[PDB]
Amino acid sequence: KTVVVTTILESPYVMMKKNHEMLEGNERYEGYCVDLAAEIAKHCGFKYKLTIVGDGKYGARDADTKIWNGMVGELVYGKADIAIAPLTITLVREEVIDFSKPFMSLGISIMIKKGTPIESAEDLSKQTEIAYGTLDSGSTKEFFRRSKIAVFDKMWTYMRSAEPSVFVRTTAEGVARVRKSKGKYAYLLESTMNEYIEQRKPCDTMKVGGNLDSKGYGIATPKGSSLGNAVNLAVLKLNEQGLLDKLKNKWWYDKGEC
Ligand SMILES: N[C@@H](CCC(=O)O)C(=O)O
Ligand SMILES: [Zn+2]
Ligand SMILES: [Zn+2]
Repeated sequence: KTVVVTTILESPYVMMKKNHEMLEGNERYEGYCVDLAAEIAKHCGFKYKLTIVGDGKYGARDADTKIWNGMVGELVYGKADIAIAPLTITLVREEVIDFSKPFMSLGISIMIKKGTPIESAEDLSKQTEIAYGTLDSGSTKEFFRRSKIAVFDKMWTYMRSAEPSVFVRTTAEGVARVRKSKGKYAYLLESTMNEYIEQRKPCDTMKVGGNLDSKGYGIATPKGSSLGNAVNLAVLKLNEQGLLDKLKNKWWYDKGEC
């Protein structure tokens, strides 16, 4: 009866409260998705339990075993009843799980250390001094793996063979790499996360160029779940009322430190 929510520790969507050790259950977390989960649950009339995805991944299907990992996997195999996180709506995922209409719009973008002589994806593709990569088991990596677009095709050709690996396990790892590489590493990540980090000390990174694509994050449920319909209506109601915009301002800019 209590709905099991799978989510991921990704700032500012879900973060551990400073005093989480003295708190219980859902109260241990804070963030955009924590606030949204409470609202979705309230509007859909269900009790829930926030759980962090075991493998800390978003969701990809292994080409060899064909098994789904990450939050998608937890939904596919029945470990969670719903995923409320910055989970990108994609065709391959839509084929195995259901997604609500987008609660956030975004696109792949470029994050550089301030001062890096890069202004676009084309710029990155035409040079070799500056390395660049993406997150693992995510929609961004898949975007490049599948792109038939010349520029992105070139970029994938480079990234998949670059040594040492230009891929990272978590967004935080990618951000740290940019900050410590003296401008020799640029990170490809969704505009949402890029924009957030841009407003965080040490204020040494910035988003450059236009988004490479346009898509959205959706609340996901197991294929054919009974919660799907209500969850989708709730997302639309909250967006139409202005809550989603308020929540983004709250976690991105209201407490911006740059
Ligand atoms: N939002 C992405 C993860 C982040 C990324 O791939 O850049 C996903 O659902 O896979
Ligand atoms: Zn802790
Ligand atoms: Zn409400």
